[PDB]
Amino acid sequence: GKDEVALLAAVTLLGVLLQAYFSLQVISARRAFRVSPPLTTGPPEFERVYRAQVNCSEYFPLFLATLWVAGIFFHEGAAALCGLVYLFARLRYFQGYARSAQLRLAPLYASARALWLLVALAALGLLAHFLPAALRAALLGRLRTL
Amino acid sequence: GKDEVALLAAVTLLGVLLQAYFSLQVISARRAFRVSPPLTTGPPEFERVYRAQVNCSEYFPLFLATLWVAGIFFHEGAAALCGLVYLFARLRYFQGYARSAQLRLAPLYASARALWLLVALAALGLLAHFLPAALRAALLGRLRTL
Amino acid sequence: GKDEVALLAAVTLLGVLLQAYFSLQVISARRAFRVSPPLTTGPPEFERVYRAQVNCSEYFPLFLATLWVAGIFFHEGAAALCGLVYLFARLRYFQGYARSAQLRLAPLYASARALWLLVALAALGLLAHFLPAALRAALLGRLRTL
Ligand SMILES: CCCCCCCCCCCCO[C@@H]1O[C@H](CO)[C@@H](O[C@H]2O[C@H](CO)[C@@H](O)[C@H](O)[C@H]2O)[C@H](O)[C@H]1O
Ligand SMILES: CCCCCCCCCCCCO[C@@H]1O[C@H](CO)[C@@H](O[C@H]2O[C@H](CO)[C@@H](O)[C@H](O)[C@H]2O)[C@H](O)[C@H]1O
Ligand SMILES: CCCCCCCCCCCCO[C@@H]1O[C@H](CO)[C@@H](O[C@H]2O[C@H](CO)[C@@H](O)[C@H](O)[C@H]2O)[C@H](O)[C@H]1O
Ligand SMILES: O=C1CCCC2(CCN(c3cnc4ccccc4n3)CC2)N1Cc1ccccc1
Ligand SMILES: O=C1CCCC2(CCN(c3cnc4ccccc4n3)CC2)N1Cc1ccccc1
Ligand SMILES: O=C1CCCC2(CCN(c3cnc4ccccc4n3)CC2)N1Cc1ccccc1
Ligand SMILES: N[C@@H](CCC(=O)N[C@@H](CS)C(=O)NCC(=O)O)C(=O)O
Ligand SMILES: N[C@@H](CCC(=O)N[C@@H](CS)C(=O)NCC(=O)O)C(=O)O
Ligand SMILES: N[C@@H](CCC(=O)N[C@@H](CS)C(=O)NCC(=O)O)C(=O)O
Ligand SMILES: CCCCCC/C=C\CCCCCCCC(=O)O
Ligand SMILES: CCCCCC/C=C\CCCCCCCC(=O)O
Ligand SMILES: CCCCCC/C=C\CCCCCCCC(=O)O
Repeated sequence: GKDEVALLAAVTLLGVLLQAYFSLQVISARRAFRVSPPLTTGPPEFERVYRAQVNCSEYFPLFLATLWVAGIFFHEGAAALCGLVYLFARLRYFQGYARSAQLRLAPLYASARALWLLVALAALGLLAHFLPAALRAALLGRLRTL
Repeated sequence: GKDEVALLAAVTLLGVLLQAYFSLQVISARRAFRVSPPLTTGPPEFERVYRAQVNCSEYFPLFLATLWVAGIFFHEGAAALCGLVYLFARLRYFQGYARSAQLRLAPLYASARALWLLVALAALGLLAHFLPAALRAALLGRLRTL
Repeated sequence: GKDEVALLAAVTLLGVLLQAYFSLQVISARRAFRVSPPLTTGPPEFERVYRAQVNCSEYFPLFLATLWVAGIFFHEGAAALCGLVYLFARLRYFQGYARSAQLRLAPLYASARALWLLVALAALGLLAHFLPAALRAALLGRLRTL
């Protein structure tokens, strides 16, 4: 039973490791521009790397929630593949943003498409687990029991 | 077995969609006040919408964790209903905060009550799954085995 | 079956309560230095408590994801104990940071060690659930079927 969700757990763990990488880059930028904590404002190069990390952290629970709903209710393999596509787009988004605000846009749109696809698979999976039972009950004249 | 958690998954998915709506409002505010990334400070109207979104994102994993613990250990329906009450209070909090800092207070207190209730249901459910076994073992003189 | 994950759910709930405590300290600091919302910049004492809370929130979903992957795939007790060690190190990190930026360092390194250990247990558990099957299939000449 655990192996039915092992792929989702592996993709989740890869997402956690990618967040540690983003945190490591913010530590390297803090030394490079002497922006010591608790300071978050500084040169534009520091601000971009810092904002890229904040964006990736805020979206991490959204990726996690939809990966698990899609993987359990739609299909495990399809959701894990979309999750991988999302993580790789977020790595490119972070790398682009570090160079410039404009270069973050193409990988940001790619990550938005991957997250919207996970949302769509989760919705399709939830409908596949609810609509057939409702349809069966309506045809049998037992919808109120449901 | 999956349908025993389908309601929690649907409420989780609705929470993800509400976060996309909050992100869409911050994008609209960025254009309205020319506060281009990586900038997060700007006019007070921009700052309120931006802070409302940050608050909703930071609390999203807390809502998610308690919704799932309460839904699995207490009762699925009761937790999903509290989760819906929490999400609707957070939408009103965001809308109020966009108009003024004071107008965010009543829906913020409403969202705090809904989150505290989910916490209480999760605690009640965890106690319901641990205390009876401990009581049974104490009455049988087998508490050390437990 | 639920009681096989009840310890992880209890540790998760304790982490949620600790986040409410961190939020309560930021509210007390807002009154102490008249830094009214939506303002996040202010005196250094306010900024440290505020940054300590933001750091704890951003890392909360990372703690949650690894606690659950390690607890399900490695061993429940070992993961719940590491999770407790992580939460206690984060409380000390918050208390140290409130006094000074330097005093946050020792408990921050302690919390990083606890989180890296949860990551290692999750990886060990995922390998324990995948490598034996791959090894069995390679020895039987059926790896392609897998
Ligand atoms: C209350 C709501 C009312 C009911 C609303 C119903 C709306 C129905 C939406 C249209 C159906 C979607 O159409 C369906 O999409 C999925 C995913 O893209 C496809 O699925 C295929 O591609 C996806 C892409 O990732 C793979 O993960 C999946 O394993 C594969 O089988 C189906 O082959 C297609 O039939
Ligand atoms: C180590 C700890 C020591 C032991 C501590 C024990 C403390 C016990 C707390 C008091 C018991 C709570 O009392 C109990 O509350 C719940 C929820 O409000 C009620 O439950 C009712 O209302 C809730 C409200 O959402 C619904 O979700 C639920 O389906 C319904 O049955 C029970 O009808 C009531 O009996
Ligand atoms: C594709 C990857 C290729 C394969 C890579 C394989 C790498 C193997 C890593 C070395 C093995 C780790 O070694 C193993 O560590 C764990 C945890 O520290 C120990 O486990 C022990 O201590 C941990 C510490 O928390 C307890 O939670 C656990 O219950 C206890 O049994 C094992 O007694 C030890 O044998
Ligand atoms: O991943 C990203 C990153 C960039 C921002 C965003 C794309 C543009 N945004 C839009 C666009 N059209 C919308 C239509 C209806 C409702 C809201 C809408 N939001 C805001 C969210 N997403 C998609 C997303 C985010 C969170 C959860 C689910 C999906
Ligand atoms: O939802 C909200 C939004 C507004 C802030 C807050 C309400 C006031 N806060 C308080 C009040 N009394 C307390 C008593 C003991 C310990 C801490 C306390 N914290 C801080 C948390 N919550 C409740 C919450 C938050 C996170 C997890 C669980 C619940
Ligand atoms: O908990 C903390 C808090 C302090 C920052 C940090 C420790 C230093 N950081 C490092 C150090 N060496 C690295 C080697 C390879 C890849 C990245 C690396 N990151 C950045 C993450 N962690 C560990 C962590 C964070 C998120 C997920 C998992 C683990
Ligand atoms: N740099 C990473 C790692 C987090 C971290 O180690 N933060 C510590 C050390 S810089 C801290 O308390 N920082 C306070 C702050 O970020 O203001 C991140 O931003 O997520
Ligand atoms: N506006 C939403 C969506 C996130 C988003 O699209 N952010 C992009 C485009 S504005 C970004 O990298 N922003 C950098 C920043 O927020 O400083 C939010 O704040 O969560
Ligand atoms: N102080 C806690 C609790 C969150 C909270 O209650 N925030 C409200 C009341 S101060 C809010 O909308 N704040 C806006 C802001 O933080 O700028 C935290 O920072 O997480
Ligand atoms: C191909 C999709 C068509 C769905 C067919 C549904 C059939 C009848 C809908 C009537 C609902 C009102 C009857 C209520 C009585 C009851 O079902 O308990
Ligand atoms: C109605 C609640 C009352 C609970 C009754 C508990 C009974 C006895 C508690 C004594 C505990 C010490 C005995 C240890 C020996 C053992 O149980 O293994
Ligand atoms: C102790 C670890 C040693 C592992 C032994 C693995 C044995 C043989 C590896 C050869 C793989 C190529 C054969 C492909 C044919 C097939 O398995 O379907």
